[PDB]
Amino acid sequence: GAMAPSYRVKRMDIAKNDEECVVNAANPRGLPGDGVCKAVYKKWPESFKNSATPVGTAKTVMCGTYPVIHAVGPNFSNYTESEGDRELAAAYREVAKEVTRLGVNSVAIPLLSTGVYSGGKDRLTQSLNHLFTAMDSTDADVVIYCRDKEWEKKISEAIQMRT
Ligand SMILES: [Cl-]
Ligand SMILES: [Cl-]
Ligand SMILES: [Cl-]
Repeated sequence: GAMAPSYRVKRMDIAKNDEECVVNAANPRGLPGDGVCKAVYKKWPESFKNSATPVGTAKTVMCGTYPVIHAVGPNFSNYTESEGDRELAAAYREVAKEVTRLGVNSVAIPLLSTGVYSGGKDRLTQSLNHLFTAMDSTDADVVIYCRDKEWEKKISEAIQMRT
């Protein structure tokens, strides 16, 4: 575990993370995809060997010894708000199980279902709260990666408010 488990947020490409493992915002088919998924495919393409997994689950594949946790959030274009909310919460619970199983002291994590899978809605709070629900009982240092400067502000505020 980390000596004083923390949450942090950085505004940069998760493919340049400084953590012991990465969570991919994966598609269910293990395809190179778009956005975070494409960046992860370019950095760790070996991790896409048999990475296909259903919505609401996480599947870890090693790139060398570096674990890539493929977490499949729901596409809110296809799911109802209710069912999508359930699957988004479930994907993060599976990430917490994997992070725990791997014994890492740190994990880089994007906000699931906030990009192309958001169904064109702002899901920062919904996705971040499900991340906290899952990860709060883990003792890994969690570093959240985002690209938008105002998202960085809002995530940093949400972290600092519970401190
Ligand atoms: Cl960057
Ligand atoms: Cl997404
Ligand atoms: Cl963002």
